[PDB]
Amino acid sequence: SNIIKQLEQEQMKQDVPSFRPGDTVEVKVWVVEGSKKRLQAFEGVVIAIRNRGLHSAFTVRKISNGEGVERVFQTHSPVVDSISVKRRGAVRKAKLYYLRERTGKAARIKERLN
Amino acid sequence: AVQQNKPTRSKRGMRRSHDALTAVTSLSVDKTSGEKHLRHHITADGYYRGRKVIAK
Amino acid sequence: MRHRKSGRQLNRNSSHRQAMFRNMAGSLVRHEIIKTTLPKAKELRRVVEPLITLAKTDSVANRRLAFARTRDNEIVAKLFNELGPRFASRAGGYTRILKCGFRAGDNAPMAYIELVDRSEKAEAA
Amino acid sequence: MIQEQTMLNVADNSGARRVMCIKVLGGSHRRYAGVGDIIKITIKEAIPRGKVKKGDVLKAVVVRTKKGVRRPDGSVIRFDGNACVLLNNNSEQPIGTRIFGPVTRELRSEKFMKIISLAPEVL
Amino acid sequence: MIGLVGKKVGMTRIFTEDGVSIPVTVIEVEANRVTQVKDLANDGYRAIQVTTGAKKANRVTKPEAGHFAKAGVEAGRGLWEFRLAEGEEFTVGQSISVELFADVKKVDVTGTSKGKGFAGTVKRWNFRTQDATHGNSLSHRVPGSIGQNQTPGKVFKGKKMAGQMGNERVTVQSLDVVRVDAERNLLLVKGAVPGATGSDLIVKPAVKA
RNA sequence: AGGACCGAACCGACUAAUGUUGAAAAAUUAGCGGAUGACUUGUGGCUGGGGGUGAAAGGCCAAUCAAACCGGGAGAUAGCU
RNA sequence: ACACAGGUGGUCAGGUAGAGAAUACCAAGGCGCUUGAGAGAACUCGGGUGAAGGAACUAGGCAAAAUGGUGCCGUAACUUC
RNA sequence: AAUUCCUUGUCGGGUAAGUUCCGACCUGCACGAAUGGCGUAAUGAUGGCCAGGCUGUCUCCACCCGAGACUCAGUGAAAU
RNA sequence: CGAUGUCGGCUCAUCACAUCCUGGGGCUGAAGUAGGUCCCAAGGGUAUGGCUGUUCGCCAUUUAAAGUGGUACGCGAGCUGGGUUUAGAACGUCGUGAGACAGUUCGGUCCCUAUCUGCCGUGGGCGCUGGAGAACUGAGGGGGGCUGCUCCUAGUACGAGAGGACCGGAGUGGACGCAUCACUGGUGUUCGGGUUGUCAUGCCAAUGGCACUGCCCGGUAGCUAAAUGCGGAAGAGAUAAGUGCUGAAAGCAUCUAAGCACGAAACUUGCCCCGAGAUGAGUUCUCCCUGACCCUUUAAGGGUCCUGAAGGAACGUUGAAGACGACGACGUUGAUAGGCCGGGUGUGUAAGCGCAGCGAUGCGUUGAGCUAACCGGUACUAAUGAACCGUGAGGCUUAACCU
Ligand SMILES: Nc1nc2[nH]cnc2c(=O)[nH]1
Ligand SMILES: [Mg+2]
Ligand SMILES: [Mg+2]
Ligand SMILES: [Mg+2]
Ligand SMILES: [Mg+2]
Ligand SMILES: [Mg+2]
Ligand SMILES: [Mg+2]
Ligand SMILES: [Mg+2]
Ligand SMILES: [Mg+2]
Ligand SMILES: [Mg+2]
Ligand SMILES: [Mg+2]
Ligand SMILES: [Mg+2]
Ligand SMILES: [Mg+2]
Ligand SMILES: [Mg+2]
Ligand SMILES: [Mg+2]
Ligand SMILES: [Mg+2]
Ligand SMILES: [Mg+2]
Ligand SMILES: [Mg+2]
Ligand SMILES: [Mg+2]
Ligand SMILES: [Mg+2]
Ligand SMILES: [Mg+2]
Ligand SMILES: [Mg+2]
Ligand SMILES: [Mg+2]
Ligand SMILES: [Mg+2]
Ligand SMILES: [Mg+2]
Ligand SMILES: [Mg+2]
Ligand SMILES: [Mg+2]
Ligand SMILES: [Mg+2]
Ligand SMILES: [Mg+2]
Ligand SMILES: [Mg+2]
Ligand SMILES: [Mg+2]
Ligand SMILES: [Mg+2]
Ligand SMILES: [Mg+2]
Ligand SMILES: [Mg+2]
Ligand SMILES: [Mg+2]
Ligand SMILES: [Mg+2]
Ligand SMILES: [Mg+2]
Ligand SMILES: [Mg+2]
Ligand SMILES: [Mg+2]
Ligand SMILES: [Mg+2]
Ligand SMILES: [Mg+2]
Ligand SMILES: [Mg+2]
Ligand SMILES: [Mg+2]
Ligand SMILES: [Mg+2]
Ligand SMILES: [Mg+2]
Ligand SMILES: [Mg+2]
Repeated sequence: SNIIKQLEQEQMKQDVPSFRPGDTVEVKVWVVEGSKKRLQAFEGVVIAIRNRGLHSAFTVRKISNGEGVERVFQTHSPVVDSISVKRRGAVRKAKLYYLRERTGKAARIKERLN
Repeated sequence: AVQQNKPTRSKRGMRRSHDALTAVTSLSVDKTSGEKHLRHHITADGYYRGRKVIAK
Repeated sequence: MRHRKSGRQLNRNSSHRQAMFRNMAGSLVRHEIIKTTLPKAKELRRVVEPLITLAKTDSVANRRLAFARTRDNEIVAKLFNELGPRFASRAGGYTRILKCGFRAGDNAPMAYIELVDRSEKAEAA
Repeated sequence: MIQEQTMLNVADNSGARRVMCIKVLGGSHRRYAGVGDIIKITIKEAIPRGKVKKGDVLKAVVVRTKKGVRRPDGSVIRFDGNACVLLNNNSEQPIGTRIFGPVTRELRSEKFMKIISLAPEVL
Repeated sequence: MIGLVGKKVGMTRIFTEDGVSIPVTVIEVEANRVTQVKDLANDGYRAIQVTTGAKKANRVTKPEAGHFAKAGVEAGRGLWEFRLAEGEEFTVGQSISVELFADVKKVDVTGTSKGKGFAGTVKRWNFRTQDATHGNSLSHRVPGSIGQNQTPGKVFKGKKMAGQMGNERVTVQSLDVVRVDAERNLLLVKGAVPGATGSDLIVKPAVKA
């Protein structure tokens, strides 16, 4: 516990920016592209956050080619290179699972602006 | 399902070989009231570990 | 299995337990000593002591919160006027269980549970 | 996580639109196929003048599933539905000539290199 | 090679430079103190007996205390033996730390598995359930037939039936050693090991490859 | 208007689980059909055993009806056990 | 046969919501059903939620799940209209 | 065929695959005209077959809430 | 025949071997790849569906394979009830008829609280020779034992070509098994929120009860699989069929008579679990007990007074231990449980007040308030000073040391 807490926080990123459910987020991820290693962008809406120290995670949801793609990131993974908020969204819930039944015009999210 | 044969009085007694009660071995005497009582329980006049803890 | 779980089921369903401890928690606050089965007395601490803790800070919201958990304005009034101040500086453990007999009618193990610094005047009034 | 009776959309221009999985290939009593796995399918709907027809029996590789794929740091990539790419029964090479929607790098096989090149997006 | 005694702390993960997440059981391994050396002449076999931990004086019986006093070590929470190899040698009162595993690639880990109480055949033996509907009467998780007929006219020993599950010794083999650190009393192994947080573990270098 | 439609009471009894030394010698729960009609129901009456009654199932006729129940012939007879 | 979840004709008809004598919550009134206390195993009964799949179950979609209101738009073969 | 033994007849349709189903043939073991023949809209807690939706029916079972089961106290059976 | 329930399915199996796959081998009309046939081999493994009550069978698609048989054609006091022996009804056929069919068709009650054996678990007792606490030894028992594909060797050997290996090594999967909850998720009627009808708390505002947790959206701990770790082995011994060496009987030959070398997933080990009631009750370390008397049938005798240890148990607070027992932790020289403090987590900006708006409502105070089983702390509450069991130096014989 202390031992574990101590093992876990020496592995934790220090500069995770603040973001919240409904925000539009761009995550830059390290990938091996054939024989290259590059950053690849993945942009979408944060529909779920799991706050849990080192095991923190978050689910980003986007539309590719008419169909939805959801990516669960482990926030502290070295695979995740950076996170940046592209727009601040206004929602009430913590978990936006209802957006999965919505498409295009129905799935929009107002801007927070404050 | 029921017996094909009548069990014996011997068998009945074996079955019961674990039925005996245990006498309480842990009575104490309250040092103020002089009453007997189960350990860690109050006495009938409401004393415990020497203090009158319950008026009744 | 039951690993690491709290809460006694008491051969009741969830809404009955809650009404019951709501009544029983008022009984203890009003009379300052009651007798009940040992297991109910032990569950009860977990309901009455957070009420007393709450009452250590007098505010409309804390009164209403306590009202919602007791639905009896005599009890919330005593919590905040008398019991909060009695226990102002006691870090928990506002109640005490005294084990006593076995109930005649069904042999249930019984106990008294009382407010620690008990007022016999309050008890009779 | 595809099994017998499962229905899949189709991520190519083979002309198929809806296919049913009638066998998970690759082992006795094998239960599920996932991204990268080959299935046997029957075609339940196809367009009018495509490369295949309703009722044709063939193979396909799964390229998107709802159950998703795990990556090595613990991550998950999930898709809103199950899709596959039709494969010749014998050569197990793609019937279609184009691929639609995103695919995953789990396909990077000698065998499925053509599918990732054609894919609009690779995750 | 000898093994060591430890405590299961819990699981967590190590992230690697290139994106792998290794799940690790955290095992606490304090110095093991040697409380008796057994040899051929005196015992018929070769072994060390060790303790680790600390124990409450008022809980140390006199027999126990004489045994510890004899070795010149303070009481520990228990005693465990590890067989010796030819050339393996130790001395009473010697301290053995977790650095013993510094260059051991894999270890076997023994623990007492969590207790699931009285378990039915579905959970204990993966039996399959009979029909939930289709007229089934009172027989969904029940076991089915437990035998044949007149021949043999009996149920066979070993028959898989319901009963106590877990709370037993279980050894999980060939777990990778992910980290050893004596200054913190730590050993990290890859994967899950038996037992609940808190319970004792025996760690030995892997008997296999 | 209607042996009309949906649907409570009321009448019935298609399915399933439970129960089967039952809560019950035929039920209970969830569903089901009829519900202005060849409907349903109270009180009283009439039909009697080779007889009644039967939109007919040998159905019903006081908790077992291809011949009710009680008493009698009666200790029928029993080359069977 | 029981202080038995059964059977038993008529009368009365409060408030809110509601088409309603359905249904939910209440009033007047009546009750908590005459063994209780703990525990929180298998298994049984009765329920709630369920990843991916969706009849692959089975004699059979048995059981579940689902549908479910009002208003308006709209509605095929066939037909004794 | 509520009728067909041979019989899962044969041919066609549906299914990836259909001893059932639908359509057709006629070789009707053993249909047929008030012992009514052949049709027939509507009706049907009627029999067979198909599809959409739906789902713990199933792959394959998990967790949970309650009544028993288990323990204590009182009463206290049964078949054999 | 004063009753031994029938086909098929489901669940659960267990044995044989005349072996389906995998393993070893002889012959081949065996070039290789792939086959055929016989011998050895029972360690493990040995398909889902369409039709039909089907078993079977045909068919579709898998697989290394989809084995053959015994077990009351295994298995209804374990389930089903589709087939098939009741009563209803109809068709064909037969019969004057009642009726009949071993023809077909629609419909059609499956009871039993386990005494004994057996089996799965779990305790109590006594024993093991004074008693006690641990740690062991390991006789015996159980578990496990499956296999695809790809790559290197090598486009090599072989082959006209097409194709395409043995031996050996690497990797990655299918099914199966155990463990675990860190991750991904399910659940989470004990957490937070939204909301419909109604009733109450005097009313506003705020709340609470009931309606499946009223209906829902999320979700902590725990439990858990679909989640993610790990496993089957290598090695060794002795072998099977089989291959040989040396070698006479039998001047030669001959694997065999003497002698000698090999040889498989079977056997014995090696791996995992139980295990000294292993009454053949074993070993090691440690701990504890150092008073008298009486009586008879005088003996391993019976009793009395005084003693009462080590330990065990009891009581209490309890546990990721548990039906009960058991097992683990703790009992003030104290974190055992509850509370309490701080944190995390979940929910998602409480109440009150102020501002804006005619109002619904919005905004600010405010990531607010609330927050279970969680983490880190804390003696506030409860874990009593003490009594119960267990004794008081432990038999005879012989040997070896020592007196
Ligand atoms: N009260 C009490 N405390 C203890 N601490 C250790 N053992 C005991 C015991 O038996 N009783
Ligand atoms: Mg009870
Ligand atoms: Mg309720
Ligand atoms: Mg609450
Ligand atoms: Mg040990
Ligand atoms: Mg347990
Ligand atoms: Mg099944
Ligand atoms: Mg029944
Ligand atoms: Mg049932
Ligand atoms: Mg039987
Ligand atoms: Mg016998
Ligand atoms: Mg009508
Ligand atoms: Mg009904
Ligand atoms: Mg009607
Ligand atoms: Mg009458
Ligand atoms: Mg006469
Ligand atoms: Mg007579
Ligand atoms: Mg009564
Ligand atoms: Mg009554
Ligand atoms: Mg009503
Ligand atoms: Mg589901
Ligand atoms: Mg879903
Ligand atoms: Mg669907
Ligand atoms: Mg089917
Ligand atoms: Mg089937
Ligand atoms: Mg139904
Ligand atoms: Mg329903
Ligand atoms: Mg079908
Ligand atoms: Mg036809
Ligand atoms: Mg009708
Ligand atoms: Mg329960
Ligand atoms: Mg009793
Ligand atoms: Mg008999
Ligand atoms: Mg053989
Ligand atoms: Mg031959
Ligand atoms: Mg076998
Ligand atoms: Mg084959
Ligand atoms: Mg049979
Ligand atoms: Mg039965
Ligand atoms: Mg027949
Ligand atoms: Mg030995
Ligand atoms: Mg209001
Ligand atoms: Mg042992
Ligand atoms: Mg606000
Ligand atoms: Mg807090
Ligand atoms: Mg003496």
